[PDB]
Amino acid sequence: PQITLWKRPFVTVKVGGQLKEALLDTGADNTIFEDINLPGRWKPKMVGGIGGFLKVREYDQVPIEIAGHKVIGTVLVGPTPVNVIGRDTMTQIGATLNF
Amino acid sequence: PQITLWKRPFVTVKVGGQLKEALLDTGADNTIFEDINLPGRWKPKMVGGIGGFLKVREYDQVPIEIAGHKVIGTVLVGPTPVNVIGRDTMTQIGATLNF
Repeated sequence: PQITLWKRPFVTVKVGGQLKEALLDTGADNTIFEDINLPGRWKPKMVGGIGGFLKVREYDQVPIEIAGHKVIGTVLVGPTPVNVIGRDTMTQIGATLNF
Repeated sequence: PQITLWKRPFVTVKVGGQLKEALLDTGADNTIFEDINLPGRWKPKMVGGIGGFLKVREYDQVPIEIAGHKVIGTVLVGPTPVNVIGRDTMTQIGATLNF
C-alpha cells in the first residue's frame, strides 16, 4: 500500500515460515534480521566491526513476503537493533519513494 | 518526483541557504548533515548504532528546502557517512513509501 512517514515504517513480514516486524529502510543496502530461526542452509559472512568480525550469517533461498508480495531473497542474520528491509528486498517488491 | 530504489535515493537539498546532496532515509528519525556552518546556539545530542555512539549538535530555526517546499526546524550536525534526510524532514514534504 501507501505509507506516510509520521510513524516509523514498520511492516509485518513473513520470512521463511515466521512473522516478524521489520522496518522499511531506504537508507539500508541489505535486509538484516536478528532474533531469528530460519530453517535454511546458511553461510558465514565476513563483516568488519569494532573489536573485530561481527557474527553474521547469510541465508539465500529465503521466502519473504510483505503485503501479499511473495519473493525469494537474501537475509543477513546479525546484530541490528530492529529487523531492517533494505533496498535489496524493496526493489524485488517494486517499492517507490514518492513526493 | 517518483524514485525507485535500484540506486541510493539521493536528492539535492538547500539547507541553511546552502545546496547539498542527501540520502532520503526512511529508517532515520532525524535529518543530519556534516560539514556545514549554521547560525545560532546548538544543543548536545547523541546518535548511535555501532561505529559507536556519536555526540552530535542540534541547531534550531534551520531552513530546509526540497523542491520548492520549505520547513524551518531542527537539524543535526555531526559525523555521518552521507548527508541524511530523515523522517522529520520527509513528512514536511509529503513523502510516501509505495509498495
